[PDB]
Amino acid sequence: PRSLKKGPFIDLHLLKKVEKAVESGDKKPLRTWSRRSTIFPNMIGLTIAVHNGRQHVPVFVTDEMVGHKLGEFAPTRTYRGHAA
Amino acid sequence: AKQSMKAREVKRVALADKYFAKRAELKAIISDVNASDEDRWNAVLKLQTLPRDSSPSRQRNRCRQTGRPHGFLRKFGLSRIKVREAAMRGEIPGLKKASW
Amino acid sequence: AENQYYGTGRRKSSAARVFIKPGNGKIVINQRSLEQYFGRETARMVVRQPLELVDMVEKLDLYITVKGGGISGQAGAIRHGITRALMEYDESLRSELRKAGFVTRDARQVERKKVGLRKARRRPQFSKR
Amino acid sequence: GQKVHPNGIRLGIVKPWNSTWFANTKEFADNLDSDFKVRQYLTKELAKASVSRIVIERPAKSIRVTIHTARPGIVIGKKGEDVEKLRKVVADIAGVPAQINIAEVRKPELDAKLVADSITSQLERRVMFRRAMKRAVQNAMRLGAKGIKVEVSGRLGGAEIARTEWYREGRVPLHTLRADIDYNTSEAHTTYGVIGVKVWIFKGEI
Amino acid sequence: RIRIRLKAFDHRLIDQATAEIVETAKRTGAQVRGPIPLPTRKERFTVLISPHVNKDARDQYEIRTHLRLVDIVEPTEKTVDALMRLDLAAGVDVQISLG
Amino acid sequence: PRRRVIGQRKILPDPKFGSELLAKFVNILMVDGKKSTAESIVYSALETLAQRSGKSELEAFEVALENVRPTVEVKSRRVGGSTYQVPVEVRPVRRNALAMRWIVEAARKRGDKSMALRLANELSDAAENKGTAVKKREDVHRMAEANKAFAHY
RNA sequence: ACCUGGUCUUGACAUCCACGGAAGUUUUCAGAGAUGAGAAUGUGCCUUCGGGAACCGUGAGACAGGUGCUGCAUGGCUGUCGUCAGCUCGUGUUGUGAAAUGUUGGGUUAAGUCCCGCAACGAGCGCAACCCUUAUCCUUUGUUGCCAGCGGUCCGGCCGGGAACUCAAAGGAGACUGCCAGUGAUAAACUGGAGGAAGGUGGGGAUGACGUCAAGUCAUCAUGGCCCUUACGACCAGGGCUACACACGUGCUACAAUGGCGCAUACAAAGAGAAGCGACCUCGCGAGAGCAAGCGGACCUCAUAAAGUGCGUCGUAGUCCGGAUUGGAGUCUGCAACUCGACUCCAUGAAGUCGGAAUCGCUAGUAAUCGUGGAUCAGAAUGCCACGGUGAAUACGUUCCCGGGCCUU
Ligand SMILES: [K+]
Ligand SMILES: [K+]
Ligand SMILES: [K+]
Ligand SMILES: [K+]
Ligand SMILES: [K+]
Ligand SMILES: [K+]
Ligand SMILES: [K+]
Ligand SMILES: [K+]
Ligand SMILES: [K+]
Ligand SMILES: [K+]
Ligand SMILES: [Mg+2]
Ligand SMILES: [Mg+2]
Ligand SMILES: [Mg+2]
Ligand SMILES: [Mg+2]
Ligand SMILES: [Mg+2]
Ligand SMILES: [Mg+2]
Ligand SMILES: [Mg+2]
Ligand SMILES: [Mg+2]
Ligand SMILES: [Mg+2]
Ligand SMILES: [Mg+2]
Ligand SMILES: [Mg+2]
Ligand SMILES: [Mg+2]
Ligand SMILES: [Mg+2]
Ligand SMILES: [Mg+2]
Ligand SMILES: [Mg+2]
Ligand SMILES: [Mg+2]
Ligand SMILES: [Mg+2]
Ligand SMILES: [Mg+2]
Repeated sequence: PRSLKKGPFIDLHLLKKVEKAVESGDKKPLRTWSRRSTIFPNMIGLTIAVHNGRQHVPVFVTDEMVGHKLGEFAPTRTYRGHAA
Repeated sequence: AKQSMKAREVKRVALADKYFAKRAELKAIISDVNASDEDRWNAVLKLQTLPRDSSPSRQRNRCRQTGRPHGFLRKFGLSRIKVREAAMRGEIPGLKKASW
Repeated sequence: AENQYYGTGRRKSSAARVFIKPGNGKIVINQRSLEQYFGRETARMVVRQPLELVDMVEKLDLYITVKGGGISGQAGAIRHGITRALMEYDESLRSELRKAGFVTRDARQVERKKVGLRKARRRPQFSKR
Repeated sequence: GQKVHPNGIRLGIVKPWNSTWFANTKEFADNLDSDFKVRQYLTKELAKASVSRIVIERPAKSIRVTIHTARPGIVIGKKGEDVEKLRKVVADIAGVPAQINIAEVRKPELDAKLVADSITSQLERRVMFRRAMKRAVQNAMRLGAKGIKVEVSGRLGGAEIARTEWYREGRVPLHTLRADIDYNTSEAHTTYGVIGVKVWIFKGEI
Repeated sequence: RIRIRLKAFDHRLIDQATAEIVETAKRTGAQVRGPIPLPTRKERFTVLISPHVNKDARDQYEIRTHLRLVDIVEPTEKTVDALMRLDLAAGVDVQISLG
Repeated sequence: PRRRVIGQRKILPDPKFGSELLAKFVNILMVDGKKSTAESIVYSALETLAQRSGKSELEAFEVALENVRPTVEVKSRRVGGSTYQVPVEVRPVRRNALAMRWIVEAARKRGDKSMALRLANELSDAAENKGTAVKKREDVHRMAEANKAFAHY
């Protein structure tokens, strides 16, 4: 994964969005296309709608999601089995 | 290749040339071992602000006569087909059919 | 039998320079003894063969430098160079050396790899359908 | 089956290169691209000048272009005006000082590129392809070639089914490496599509 | 002492250049060591000859770069200036070193 | 082949004894071109055989070869009708080649600790007319005897 | 080049006309970006200082644009029978004619190769040769390459030297059934022998006849015709091309003792390198990091070859075989390793104990086995192309299987 000496990566626009959302009582979902951003210990509690390719799925950020990327909670491929 | 596809490459080359040093010093700051823990963060955030097309890794070598993105050769700047045509016409100095 | 006699031997990618002079039977190869350099009994026999054939093993001193190739190639090149040095020393041994087959330079080299083949001749596995 | 290129197979034996300069990998591709652009411009400009070969040399920080032509007067113009204009444009394209030399192709009927271009122009003018090829072969044989072969492929005469037709006289020993074989091709863009022409001319063994 | 390094794609051209260099160097008093034939470089290329598929149908080409070394030991003043104006033929790369 | 243009290739004699016979045996035993490994295995097995018996290495090897060598084999011959297994005499070179190949295969099939030990045990069994490659010679001779009636095709 | 969403319409890429403007640099906001709204700084260069002439923006309209369809409209390029020894023409002659002859026949050859015969006489494309490379020798040159005789020496060609040798690369010689014997139709030719590094095409490569499959490619390119034009054109972000009950092809690694593991210790060839190869030293178990020589290279770096050999151990076990899978912790490239990179460390330790019917490659430095390099390339090979090391078995023969050549029916 990303080198420790460089620190976890986060998109600047998403960082600004979470900064503007945490200080306020804004509980509206934060729509984003940035699946590459690491989940930081500053936005636990609000819902982020991560793009999966064709829509934004809402993930409720908890403590256990810290260190993962936003895309890990937005699957991109639809599968239901063969002849099932 | 398409005209738009060739224009994309020329634009990418221009952007990389324009933002060359402004990327190099930011990367040096980020990779600096003895740098602080907040100027590194600022440099990392600033590197994303530059247009993506300014990174040299976005460039794809293309045939300089057709635009073909596959089968490129750096020594001649052309795809394999055009290299063969020029070689047979005798337009590539010193290049002949090899056998050993 | 008063001055140094020289021979060149070649085998695969090995080239050997052999200097011969009257002596008692000491052999040096790349500033090492024969047993120190060639740990293979086959290589030792190949090196010794012309001397055993001509019955002059302990009448000469051998100074040899070799480069390139591997153990067997270097041993064969040494044998060829020793044969040429003996021929330069005495010209009456040419018939017996040729009868033994040491005068001939072995020209077998590694066949080049070719397009469409895994090796010089091994083709990829074929299937009708 | 497919045949090797007659010029390419002889490039180091009896035939010379069309570009004679040395370069490292740093500027090899740039030199190739500039040569391509120069040849493109010259071929487009001197379309009616019967240009057979464009040789490019780079002695030192300069470009020297030799144009083999059958109409040197048309190439040069009045007191070198046209050749001076071409020199200016070539220097502008190459980015280095340019020097243009004119070489005389006597007997254009014995030059493969010129013969192919003549046949192509006739085809675009809607001359009978059979007549064109027969005339070319007869002219070369009369001028004294040891052999010639002409091949025309495509929708000949506007036919729906394309085909290939060739004529040969004398000997054209394509398997003899030391044979002087001048080979060249051309294309005609008729209302029914593209017709390809290939010309081999044999001039004796060296 | 000065070093002359000659690169060429044509060994006949490089031989002509070396011969004229050694002639114009020996005529002007200074002596010359060589010329020395350095190992030829053989760059190889393999290309697919069909526009589509047929992976086993290829053309193999090569470029041979020939290399020559010329030693001029004890160069005189009339020797030094009699070199750059020689204007060797095109297709020969010349590198001058002050060794 | 069709053209009958195949000569013969000289083989260097083995180091310890100078026997092309043993050199061919080493060649047959060798895998992947590891001739030194094959030679070491053969030498260890031969020394074990020599210390087991009272004869020299070459004499014991010759006894084993004499016990394993076949004389008549069966080869297929297709004529108008059906194919018959015709018995044919084996030339001496093929006798030696078959004996060596059968001995090596039997030793490889054995299940002792080391390959040298397996080869020594196989050679001793061959000298005493027991075990595999001896059963193989017997099977070949039995097939030839059963098809002796076809020894004119 | 595909999908979802957000956007543009003379337009991302050209020419022409009108207008405003040097082009450019430095920042702010919104968006997620495309983009929009701004905010400062410069305003240069010929100039008869009438104008321009670069480069931008806007305005229309001739147009641009299409990896859209037709490879069954095409050029060019390629596969294939097949590197098989064939395929033809002129004139003559035969036949009412399609056609035949030549090109068939006796021999011989790898060869329609050659000789003899012959209503054929000649010629062309193919065969062979001319080309590259490899095996031997000679001459020239001798650094960055070499060290035989010398002199020193820190024992390192290290230094003074030497031009002998290996070698580097230019020019030559050499192999031609040339000589001998036998056979053969007083032939072609074959069999054997001498000399030689090489003997009969010395080994390998390049080289692909007339044609065949309406074979492949309109997505390298070009092109006839057809089709779209506020959209099948253009820009952007995210996703997909990496899916997964299954089936096939091509490979890699194994199932072990001719082996695994530990220590020690030899012997290659070929190649690449400047936004590059990157030494030494230090740090880290390691992937790597910091500092920093040298090298556009016979000089420096990549870069320790491995198999091999010596010693020790394991003792036939699903094992000290095998290393798939998974958890945790990291490194590097890159705006960015979630989908979806490579590599490292610790732990985990699957199937697999030689594989049914069937099926593939290989005739010698080959197969097998062992490492090394290169193109592509920021990173990303078990693929591809190339290089050496070790190094076999077997070929009695042409009845049978597959493909092919010649004559005849
Ligand atoms: K086609
Ligand atoms: K009749
Ligand atoms: K006729
Ligand atoms: K089309
Ligand atoms: K993707
Ligand atoms: K694989
Ligand atoms: K498989
Ligand atoms: K285990
Ligand atoms: K990834
Ligand atoms: K028939
Ligand atoms: Mg286009
Ligand atoms: Mg890329
Ligand atoms: Mg190999
Ligand atoms: Mg296939
Ligand atoms: Mg087709
Ligand atoms: Mg015929
Ligand atoms: Mg006929
Ligand atoms: Mg012929
Ligand atoms: Mg006849
Ligand atoms: Mg040929
Ligand atoms: Mg078709
Ligand atoms: Mg198709
Ligand atoms: Mg995209
Ligand atoms: Mg795919
Ligand atoms: Mg293990
Ligand atoms: Mg064969
Ligand atoms: Mg790479
Ligand atoms: Mg025949």
